[PDB]
Amino acid sequence: IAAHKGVNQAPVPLKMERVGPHDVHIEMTAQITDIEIDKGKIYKAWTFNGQAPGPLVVVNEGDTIHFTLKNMDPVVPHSMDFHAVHASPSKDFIDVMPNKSGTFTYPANKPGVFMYHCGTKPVLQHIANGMHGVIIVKPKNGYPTDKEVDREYVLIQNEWYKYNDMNDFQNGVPSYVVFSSKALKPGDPNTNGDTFTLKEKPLLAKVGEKIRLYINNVGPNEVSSFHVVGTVFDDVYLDGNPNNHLQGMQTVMLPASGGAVVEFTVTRPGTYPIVTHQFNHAQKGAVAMLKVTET
Amino acid sequence: IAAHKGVNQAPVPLKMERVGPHDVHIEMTAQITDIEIDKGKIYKAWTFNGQAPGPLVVVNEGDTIHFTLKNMDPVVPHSMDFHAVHASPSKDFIDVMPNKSGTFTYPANKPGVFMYHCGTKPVLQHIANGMHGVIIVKPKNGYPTDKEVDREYVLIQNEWYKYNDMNDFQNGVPSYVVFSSKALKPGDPNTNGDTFTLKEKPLLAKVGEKIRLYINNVGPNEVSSFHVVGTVFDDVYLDGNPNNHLQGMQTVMLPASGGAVVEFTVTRPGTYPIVTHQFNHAQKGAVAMLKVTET
Amino acid sequence: IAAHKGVNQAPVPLKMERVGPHDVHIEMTAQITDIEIDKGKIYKAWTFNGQAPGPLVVVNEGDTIHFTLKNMDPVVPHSMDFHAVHASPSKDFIDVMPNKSGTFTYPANKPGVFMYHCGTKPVLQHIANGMHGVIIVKPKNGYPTDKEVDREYVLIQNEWYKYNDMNDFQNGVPSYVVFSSKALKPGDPNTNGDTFTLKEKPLLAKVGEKIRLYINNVGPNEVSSFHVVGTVFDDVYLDGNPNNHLQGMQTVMLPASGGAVVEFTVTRPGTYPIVTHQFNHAQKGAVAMLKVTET
Ligand SMILES: [Cu+2]
Ligand SMILES: [Cu+2]
Ligand SMILES: [Cu+2]
Ligand SMILES: [Cu+2]
Ligand SMILES: [Cu+2]
Ligand SMILES: [Cu+2]
Ligand SMILES: [Cu+2]
Ligand SMILES: [Cu+2]
Ligand SMILES: [Cu+2]
Ligand SMILES: [Cu+2]
Ligand SMILES: [Cu+2]
Ligand SMILES: [Cu+2]
Ligand SMILES: [Cu+2]
Ligand SMILES: [Cu+2]
Ligand SMILES: [Cu+2]
Ligand SMILES: [Cu+2]
Ligand SMILES: [Cu+2]
Ligand SMILES: [Cu+2]
Ligand SMILES: [Cu+2]
Ligand SMILES: [Cu+2]
Ligand SMILES: [Cu+2]
Repeated sequence: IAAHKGVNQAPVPLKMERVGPHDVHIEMTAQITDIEIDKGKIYKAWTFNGQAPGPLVVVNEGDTIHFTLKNMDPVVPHSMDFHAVHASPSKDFIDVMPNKSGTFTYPANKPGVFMYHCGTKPVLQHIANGMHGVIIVKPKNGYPTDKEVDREYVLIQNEWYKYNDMNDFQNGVPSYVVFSSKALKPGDPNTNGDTFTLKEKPLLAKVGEKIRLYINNVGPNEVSSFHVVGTVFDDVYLDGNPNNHLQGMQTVMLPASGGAVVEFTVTRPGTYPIVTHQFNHAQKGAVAMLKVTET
Repeated sequence: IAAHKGVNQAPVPLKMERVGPHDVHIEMTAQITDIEIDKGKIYKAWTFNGQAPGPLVVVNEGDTIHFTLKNMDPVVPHSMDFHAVHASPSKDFIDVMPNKSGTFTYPANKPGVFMYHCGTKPVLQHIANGMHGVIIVKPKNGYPTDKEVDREYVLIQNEWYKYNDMNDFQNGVPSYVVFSSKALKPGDPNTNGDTFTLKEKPLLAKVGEKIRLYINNVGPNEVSSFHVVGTVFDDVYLDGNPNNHLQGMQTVMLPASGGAVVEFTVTRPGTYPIVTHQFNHAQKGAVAMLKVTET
Repeated sequence: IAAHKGVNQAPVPLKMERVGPHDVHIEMTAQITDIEIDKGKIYKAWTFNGQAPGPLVVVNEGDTIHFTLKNMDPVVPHSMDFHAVHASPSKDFIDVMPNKSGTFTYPANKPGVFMYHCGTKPVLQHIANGMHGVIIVKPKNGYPTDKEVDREYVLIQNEWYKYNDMNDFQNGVPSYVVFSSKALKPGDPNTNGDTFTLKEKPLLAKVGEKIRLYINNVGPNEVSSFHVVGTVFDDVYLDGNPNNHLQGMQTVMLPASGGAVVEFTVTRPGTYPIVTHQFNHAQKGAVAMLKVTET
């Protein structure tokens, strides 16, 4: 796209604020930003806020979201679809034109780990170019295992294809498949979907801890066979809904857009890989590391 | 196939009749019928009754099916495999020769949303050419959420490949991936697997209704990441068995041949897309629409 | 690999012995062995013990495994990752050099049907070349349906690609997808992953029996839509954990590395195919047979 030649819009922080006991404002941008998805490989991503996947959103069950999208793309319209919400797609997930803003309001009444993404036709194009992310909705009554958890992180799986190539997007294998982590608390890492950052700077934990991961596979196209090497998942909640409780899974099948809360114990010091067990995808990037130490 | 050149057998209605409290007769044809799977693209499908997917069958839990297949194909043998039934495959799902009939009898003792398909070697060939469908077996004690449901529809996902090309069938990506709807009650739509009909003539519903969909992904080859835009599934029963109950799923993973009953609320007027969230497949056709109005 | 030219190491039996109430020794080899994966097609597989998938391991919940790997490969290092165990991957699943042994110790505290495989970088390469298998961990309190089961078998699904071709492994479709069976009791078959053996020598059962299958899809890359023709699964335990109980599934979705215990009734004499319902994979080999007789 001629109007994207040379464009590299600096990342803008997510803006969020509570405005009532059950109402939150969120303000994001749609923007065009160069991301290093593999060593030496820059993708001029279509993004929310200059991150791909986008910034993490966390709300409470029962919160109504008042969402603003500021479209900084000079020529392409963009939109937002939160899977967490009940909305009219043809009124509430509609396009915001270049250089304009739009505000939409809708309730998040279901707990879980939900995908969000741009909803602009062709959706495949907007997702594959980078406009995806996760919104967590915290359950009003928690999870039955909350008292057991020592540490938590968010991981997101996505694919990258040949740049803005709709033939490849529809008909080709992924060039890269990657994990990213999004911060839940100060000091947590916050990364983009790339083949290396979570290998080089592993997530951290202590020996004997029970770890919770909030996970979502945003696709666009692949399913995920989520596995942590050297452990077994003690508890799994499908889509992060507390009622969808499985125990003792070695690997969690995630559809495209599929989420879960998973919990596991790291019993020994060492480095623990985190993979999709579809090993072709792992080989093309989708391995993160968790470094477990005595401190 | 030389004997299929020029053949376009008119669709024949499904014949069904109850013959006892726990016995039903079903009579289908195997026939060769031109179907428009994409605008301008005719596929000379191998079908049951000149529909692809085939006609919907609905029986009650505990019904014995007395099934007749009349084979109208001039040269290819065909057969029937109902996933709902307990049968001897090598006695009961056997071939009926061109211009002959065969009758087979077997019980449907398990509730759910089951695939049926031709079982003639090579099965991939017969399925991919169009000989697939769904049989619903209604649970004797219903579903715990039955009283909540306002409206219901059936949707089926399938793929189409290069015409009768076994190399493509085994080794290629789908050319199209599509939804169809099959009628449960008078006035419901009844369509074939195509890229456009359920976009142009959406399914209908009223604001505030809880909708049930009976869904099956017949493949032949792909898995499905079933999602309704603008809502969350309140209840999901895997394979339509009432015991396999999940809550608050954003997306349901269906294997090839996999079924579910899913229920969700449409809270606002508008058009709600229904997709497989494997967006490559969506882009190649698998988007249906549900139009929700104040009346 | 020049040092593998002409090498065909005879299969070595698995060595296992109990050494305490909650401790077992297991001794395996890594070795290079010619396997006939399709009629006329030899693959010079990287194996455990000259079988691909590897020998079946069965332990009890709560057993600590003292595992020895003797590496008979003249030039490639190998390792072992059991999904059943809690271990430090970077201390316990490490490489054993050619012509050396290594001993590692770790607990199996979770019941189920777990994948094991070589963990040597690039893992995709080691898995795809044949270094995969299953370890069953028997639950201390059994399965609620144990008293109903008449007969049991183990089946494993895997893929084969172009020989030792990492481009194909990462980016290509499988050449073959196959089932194998591993012996649980004397007299059971014990086979390798090939396109024909379980068609030509079906598994055996008697009319009216409830059959249990312990199943795992080791990949490396594909998911599995596991189905037995002519029946419905009465009970399914995901990953073989007794808590993950589904009922009346026609087809079980398995991730790559995914396992299950499944149970079904064969009501009539005949031959019952067992497939992945991803029919492209079935066509490329993944059909086994169960022959059900009056005796
Ligand atoms: Cu309040
Ligand atoms: Cu507001
Ligand atoms: Cu966009
Ligand atoms: Cu979506
Ligand atoms: Cu792919
Ligand atoms: Cu702890
Ligand atoms: Cu664990
Ligand atoms: Cu009766
Ligand atoms: Cu009759
Ligand atoms: Cu047929
Ligand atoms: Cu079938
Ligand atoms: Cu495909
Ligand atoms: Cu209502
Ligand atoms: Cu909803
Ligand atoms: Cu003891
Ligand atoms: Cu020992
Ligand atoms: Cu190895
Ligand atoms: Cu593994
Ligand atoms: Cu493939
Ligand atoms: Cu019995
Ligand atoms: Cu059955």
